[PDB]
Amino acid sequence: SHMGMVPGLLNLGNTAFMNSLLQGLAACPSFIRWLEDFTSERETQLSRSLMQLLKALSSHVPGEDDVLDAGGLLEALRLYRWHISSFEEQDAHELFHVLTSSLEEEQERRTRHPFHGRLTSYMACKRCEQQSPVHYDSFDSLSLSIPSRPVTLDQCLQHFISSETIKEVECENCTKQQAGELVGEVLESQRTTFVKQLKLGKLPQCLCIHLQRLTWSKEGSPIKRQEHVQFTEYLSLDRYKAIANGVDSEHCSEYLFRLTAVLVHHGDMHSGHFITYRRCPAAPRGTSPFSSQWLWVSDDSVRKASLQEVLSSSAYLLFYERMQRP
Amino acid sequence: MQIFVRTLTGKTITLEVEPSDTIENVKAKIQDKEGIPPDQQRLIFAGKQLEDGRTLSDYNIQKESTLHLVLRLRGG
Amino acid sequence: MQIFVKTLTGKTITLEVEPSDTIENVKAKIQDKEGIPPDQQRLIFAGKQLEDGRTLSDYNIQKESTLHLVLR
Ligand SMILES: [Zn+2]
Repeated sequence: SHMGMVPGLLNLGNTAFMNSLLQGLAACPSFIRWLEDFTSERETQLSRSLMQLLKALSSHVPGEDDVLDAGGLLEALRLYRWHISSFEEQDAHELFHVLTSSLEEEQERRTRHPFHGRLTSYMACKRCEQQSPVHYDSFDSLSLSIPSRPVTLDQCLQHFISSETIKEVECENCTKQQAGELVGEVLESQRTTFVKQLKLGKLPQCLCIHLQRLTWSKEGSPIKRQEHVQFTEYLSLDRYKAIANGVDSEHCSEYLFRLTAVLVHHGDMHSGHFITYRRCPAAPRGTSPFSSQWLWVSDDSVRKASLQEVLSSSAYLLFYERMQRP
Repeated sequence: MQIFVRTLTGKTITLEVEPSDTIENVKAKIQDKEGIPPDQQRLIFAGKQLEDGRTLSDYNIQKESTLHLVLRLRGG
Repeated sequence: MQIFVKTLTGKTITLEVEPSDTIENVKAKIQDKEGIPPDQQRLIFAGKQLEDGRTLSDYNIQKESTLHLVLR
């Protein structure tokens, strides 16, 4: 039995990347609610099978099955959306983007899914101080590079939104304020120094933070960052706050998030395992909309875990729910 | 036309492209600047991961668009 | 220390081990937890078949390393 807990998931052939992600998504009740609304035949197998699994993985009352078979979802993926081989290891983050995009594609075939946010992208030429049109880009996750004394999530966020200077950037303005040269006459296209900066625009109800543990060495080889990145149960994003997705559009603690799951990669740059720390399903009569109890889940194996253990882990994907506005 | 790629250190580089360029082409240009083999690159634009065989034009990727470069960390 | 053993038949096992533990010891622990006889067990790490007389440290098997169990 799994009395105070949740079902595990069969590993269907190196599919820890799917099981860990499912356990994480199951701890995001807003995403589940969205999918429920959404799911209310091959073309919709992905969303239906995902819905069935998340529902079975988010039930306060224990279900009939200790371990679930995610075969309908894997099948829908491999056959219809993401043509991966049967026994190859994959990146849970890459699966995450496959799912959000596939679900949005089922949708446009209506509110956006709750992981969806927007970044603001500002840039200006240092030579003429002309500001470029603002880009408002969708995001489904924030992929943070880890800076190089311990590293904190806040330092990663800060690095993400910090301004930078970029050289040899085309500026049409400075190109036209340029005198031509008598050679015929040639007008050299002016490339200048720009300041650029990303800021958090619209914040999602469900937040997926992706810590980039896989990078590239100076010697030209992949390397995995193993070091702890210090993160907290509660994350305030107030600090980190036209063209939209490429299309010209129109434009005319408050942001407090509570951690609900931590997906962890165990292994090196080439392979390994994924496990998930997650909250227990919400109870009907809790004093909070969330359970204070945590679980550790490795495919079929489920156990209780302490928040200490959670916070001390090597986070790869972090999942949060936005807490109701003040 | 010029677009931006946010690299693995969070530093943003420029790329010189055509709307007709394929994602494979773009990945080749990124390899030219960063030394990362195209088959190890994942490119994301406006939260969508770009796929080989499509063009920038297919994705409405315009001048000064920002692509995000991430690698693929496997676990099974 | 903890390591993982992925099987091909849908269970992923957790093991409590020491770097000094031999492969024979690990197979013994797998037998104790899953009832699988050591003579049926084949362990794989980084595409390498582990041999009984050796230890985990010999193969550079670290905390939370993943082994694959395949049966003959
Ligand atoms: Zn200028």
